Amino acid sequence: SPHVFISYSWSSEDHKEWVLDLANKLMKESGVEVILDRWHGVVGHDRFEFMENSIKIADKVLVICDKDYCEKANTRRGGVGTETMIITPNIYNNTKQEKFIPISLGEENGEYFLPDFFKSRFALGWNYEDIDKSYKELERLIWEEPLLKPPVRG
Repeated sequence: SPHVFISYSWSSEDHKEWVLDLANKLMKESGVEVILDRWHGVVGHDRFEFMENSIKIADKVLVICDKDYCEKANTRRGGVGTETMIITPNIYNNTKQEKFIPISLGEENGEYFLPDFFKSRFALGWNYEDIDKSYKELERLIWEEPLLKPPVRG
């Protein structure tokens, strides 16, 4: 089954719970395996290593783009360290684009919360007023295999 890593920031307790609820839902309803830091008991200073490794082994990587994740992804106040849990330009660049499914939680200035360095400007814009529709589309994107195109009819 698809193995799905969830990259997110611990912005607040409510946000952690939303991500946890999503992880559970995906495994319960969508038949995928989810790689989640809390289920692995990841130590703070192993977060970068967990992130790097999990992206490598995942089929799909959900990037939970709330304002916090985006602003930290854009700024990098520390200069990237062992505790870093937010995707970096270097990690993004070295990963096939097709792995990432950015989910924008809200928007600003008429645009999705997406880190500056994400090359495609696409994201699943989460619709809090139609969760079923948003979740259905997330599920579709997870099971899609864009690396695979049917060949030419001869």
